[PDB]
Amino acid sequence: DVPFVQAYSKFADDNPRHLRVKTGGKMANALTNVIRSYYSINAPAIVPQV
Amino acid sequence: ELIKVPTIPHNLVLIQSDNGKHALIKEDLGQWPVETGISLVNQAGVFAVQLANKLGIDKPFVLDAGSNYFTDTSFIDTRKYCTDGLSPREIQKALNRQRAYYDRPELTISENKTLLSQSIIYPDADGNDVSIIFSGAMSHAIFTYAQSQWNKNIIKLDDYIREITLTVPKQYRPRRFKEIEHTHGYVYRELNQGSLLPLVDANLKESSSYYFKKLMSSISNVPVDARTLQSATAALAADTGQAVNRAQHVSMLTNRLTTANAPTVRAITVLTCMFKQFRIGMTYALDPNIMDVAAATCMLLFRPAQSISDEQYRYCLQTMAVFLTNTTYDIVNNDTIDVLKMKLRNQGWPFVERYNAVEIDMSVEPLRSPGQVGRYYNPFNIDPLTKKHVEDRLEEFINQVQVGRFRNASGNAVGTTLAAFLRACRDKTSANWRGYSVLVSRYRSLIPNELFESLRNISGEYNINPQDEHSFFFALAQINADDEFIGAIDKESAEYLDEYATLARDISNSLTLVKAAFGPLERTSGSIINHANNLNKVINHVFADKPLISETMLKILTIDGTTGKDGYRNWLDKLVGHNYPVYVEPVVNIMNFISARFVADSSYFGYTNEIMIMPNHINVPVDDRFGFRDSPFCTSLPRTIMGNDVRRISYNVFSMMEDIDDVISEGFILYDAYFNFSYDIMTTDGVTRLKEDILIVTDTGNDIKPIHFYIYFENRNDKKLRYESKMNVSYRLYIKTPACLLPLSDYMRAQHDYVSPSSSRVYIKDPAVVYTRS
Amino acid sequence: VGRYYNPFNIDPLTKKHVEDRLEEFINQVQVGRFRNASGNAVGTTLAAFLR
Amino acid sequence: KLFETSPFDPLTIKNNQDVVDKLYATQSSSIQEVVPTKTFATELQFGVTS
Repeated sequence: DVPFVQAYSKFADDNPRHLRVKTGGKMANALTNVIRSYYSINAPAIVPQV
Repeated sequence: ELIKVPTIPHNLVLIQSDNGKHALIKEDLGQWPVETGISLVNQAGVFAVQLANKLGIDKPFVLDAGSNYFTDTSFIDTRKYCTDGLSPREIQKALNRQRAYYDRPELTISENKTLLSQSIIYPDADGNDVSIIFSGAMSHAIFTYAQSQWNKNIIKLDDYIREITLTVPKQYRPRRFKEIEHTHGYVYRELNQGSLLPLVDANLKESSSYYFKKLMSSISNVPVDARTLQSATAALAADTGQAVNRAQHVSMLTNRLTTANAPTVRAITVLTCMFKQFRIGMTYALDPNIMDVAAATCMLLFRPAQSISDEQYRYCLQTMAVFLTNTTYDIVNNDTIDVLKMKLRNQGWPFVERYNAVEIDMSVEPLRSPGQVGRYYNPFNIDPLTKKHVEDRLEEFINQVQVGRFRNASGNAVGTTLAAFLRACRDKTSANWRGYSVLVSRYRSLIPNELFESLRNISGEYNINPQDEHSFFFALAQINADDEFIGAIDKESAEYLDEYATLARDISNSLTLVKAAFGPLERTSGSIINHANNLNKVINHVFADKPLISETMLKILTIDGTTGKDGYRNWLDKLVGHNYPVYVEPVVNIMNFISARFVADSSYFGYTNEIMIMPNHINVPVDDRFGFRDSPFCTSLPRTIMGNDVRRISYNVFSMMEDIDDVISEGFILYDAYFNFSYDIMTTDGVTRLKEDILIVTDTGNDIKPIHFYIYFENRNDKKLRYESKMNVSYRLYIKTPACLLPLSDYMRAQHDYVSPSSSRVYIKDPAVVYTRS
Repeated sequence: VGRYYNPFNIDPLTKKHVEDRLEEFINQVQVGRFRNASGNAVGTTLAAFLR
Repeated sequence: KLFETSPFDPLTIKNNQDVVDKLYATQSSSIQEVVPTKTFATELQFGVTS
C-alpha cells in the first residue's frame, strides 16, 4: 500500500486511515464546488481565493 | 540459533503531578529525525532496523516469559501473577495519590485485589502460556507481528526429515534421535531455495572457470594403482616387430609416451562425464604423425560425442585424412564432414563416427534440485547394461584396420601399428571403466542441476595435448578409493553446501538492492549521468564497513583479474530490470511493518506533518484530558476558527514570504513538511512555553526553529501564572496530541496479550539425519 | 540541444552491444581452425582478445 | 543394580532439554545401536539478516 499512501497524502494532505472514509480531503471539496459554479451563474461560488 | 527472549519489552512510563491530581501513561519509543524534500519511505526503512534492534526482534526468537509469575498468599487465589509489563502496583500508587488530592477514600481491599490481579499468566489449549500485561500499543503490535513471522520457519523435526529424505545417500549410517526429540523436537530452518542462475547466466566465463578449477584440484589427487608400462610396451613391440636397427612407425608412438600429465587428463575425463556440455579441444601438429592419428582416434572412440564439437570433429577427420590418405590440409580445408567420411572409408578407415555416451541416473535427488532427477555419462563410451563399447563391431573394425593399406601401397606397417595400439586401449578401458564411473558419480553429487545444465568451457583452458591423450588410454591407471580420499570428499561436500547457501543469500540481497535503488535507463545524457553517479554511490556504501556480499562471491567475480569493487559494479548493472522472482523473507516482512507504522503513526516517533501558529488572544479548542496548563496539543487541528476556515500555507511558500508580518497576525497552518518536535512534562506548575522563538527571519528566507515544549500541570487558582501566560506569551504553537500519551483513567487500554510457546519443546541445533561411514 | 553517438556501440536501453549474437560469434572463433598448415592457435588467441 | 551408570540423575534436571543433554553425555555407557561420528548434512539454506 506504500504507493497509494504517497498519492493520497499529496492529494488530501492527510494519511489514509482504515476507520476514516477516504474522501480526498479539502481538494475534493474545492473541486466539487468549482464544478457547481461553472455550470450556472446562480451557484454559490464560496471557495476562498487563499 | 534461536534466541529465547525472557522478558516482554514494554515501553510504558508513568508521569504524575506533585499534587497527584493528574497522571498519564506514556509509551517511549524514541525520537527519530525526519528530513523533508526526500522520500519518507526510504528513511522509514533505516529507522525500522534500528527500532527492531531496540525491541530485540531483529534476529529469530521465541518468547520465554511463561515462568515469570508468582502466586498470592491467599488460599483461594490459585492464579499466576505476571511480573512483566508495567507493574499494577505502580498504577495503584498513582491512583491512590489521585484520590488523596480529591479527599476520596483510598482504594478498598476488593478494588485493590482486582487491580493487583490484572496481570496474569494462564495456559491455553495447545500448552502455550498467555501473558496479559500492561504495555504500549505499538510495542505490542510490532512484537506480536514479528513473533508470527519467525514462527513460520519453526517446524517439527519429523516434518523437516520428511522434506529431506529424498536427498539422503545410501552409504551413510542413519542418526538415532532421542525419544524426546521425536515427540517435542523443533528446528528453525529456512527451506526456501534460491536460484544461482542470476550469477551464472550473467557471468558464465567467470562462474565456469571457478568451479572447474575447484573440481580439478580435488580429482587430481585421487589415488591410482601403480602399474608399470613395461608389460604394455613389450606386448606392443612383439605384435608390431620393433627393431633397434630399423626406423618404424611404432617407435614414434613409443618414445612419445609419458605419464607426467596423467592426473590432469583423468580430471578432464571426469569433467566431461559430469557436466551436460563440457567441450574439450585438441590441437595437432602442423605435419601430422602416427601419434596424432592415434590420439584423434582415441578422442572419437572413448570420449562422449557431447564433448566434441562439430568443428573439432571435422578437425579430427581432417588430420586422419592428411596422414592416412596422403593429402594436404589445403585440399581438405573445404571438404565437409560427409565428404571427409567417404574419403577415409574408401581407403579402409572405419573410425569416422562419434559415439554418444549412455546416461546413468543418480540414486538420490541432487542437492538444491527439489523434485528433479540427476544424470551423468558413463566414461569411455561403455554401455553399462552390456559392459562393452557402444559400437558392437569394434572387433571387426580393428581387424579391418590391420589389413588396410595406409601411406604405402605395399605392406601393413601403419595398419598393424594402429591396430595393436587400439587393441591395448580397448582392453584398458574395458577393465577400468567401473572405477571411473564411481569417481564421476561421487563428484556429480557435489553440483546442482542448474550448474549441470549451465556451465560451459567458454575459455578453452582445458585442452588435451596429443601426447597426453594417447598415453592416457595406453597406460590407463585403475582408480583406488583410499579411506583418506573418501573422507576428503565428505569435507568438500560440507564446504560446497555452505558455498551454495552463501551465494544464494548474496544473490537475493543484490536483487533486492537493484530494484529499490535503480530505475530504467533512457537514451539521454541526463539519464546516463544520473545512473553512473548513483551506481558509484551504492557501490561505495555496500563495500564500506563490513561488505554486504561475502568473500565467496568476490572470488568468482575476481577470477578474471578485476577488482572486487569493479566486478560487483558490472554484475549489479546487468541486474537492472531483472524479472527474477525473489522470495520475501520474514525479516523483510517485519521491516515493512515497522516502516508502515512509522509513516502511519508519526506522533509516536516525534514528528508531525502540520503545525499551527496562532496569536494568544485567539481561543482555540485544546486537549484538556491531561490537565496541562495552556496545552499545546489539539485533538485535531481545527478546520474553522471564529466561523472562518484556518489558512494553510506550505512551508516553501512561507519560506519565500516577504509579508510574513501581516500573515502571522491572523494565524495560519504550516504543512507540506515534516516537523520534528520534543516535549518535557514537568511535575510542578509553571508557564508552558517553547525553548526557542517560533520563527527566524533572514534576508534569504524564513524558517521555523527547533520545537521543544516545556509542559506543566495546571492549578487553576493561581493568579501569578495565569497573568504570566496571557501577558508574557504572544504567540502559541499547536500540534496534534501525540498518540503515545494516555490518561491514567484509561489504564485498561494498555492490557495486551503475549503468547509464549510450550516449555516442553526442545530445539535441535543440528537436524541432519545421517552420520559418516567411518 | 545536440546528439552524439554512444561509445563502443553499446545500447543504453539493452546495456549491451548492438550485435545480439556477439557471444555466439566469439564462441565460433574459439573453436575455429584458420591456418592449419602454417599457423598455430590463431582461433584461440584471437578469441581471448575478443572477450 | 539395574544400570551400571544411570542414564541421568532425576534431581539434576529441570526441563526437557536437560534430559536430552544428559542422555547425550551418558550415551557411551549404554550399548548404542549407532555409535556417533561426524554428522553429514544434505541441505543448508541461509536466510537474509537484519
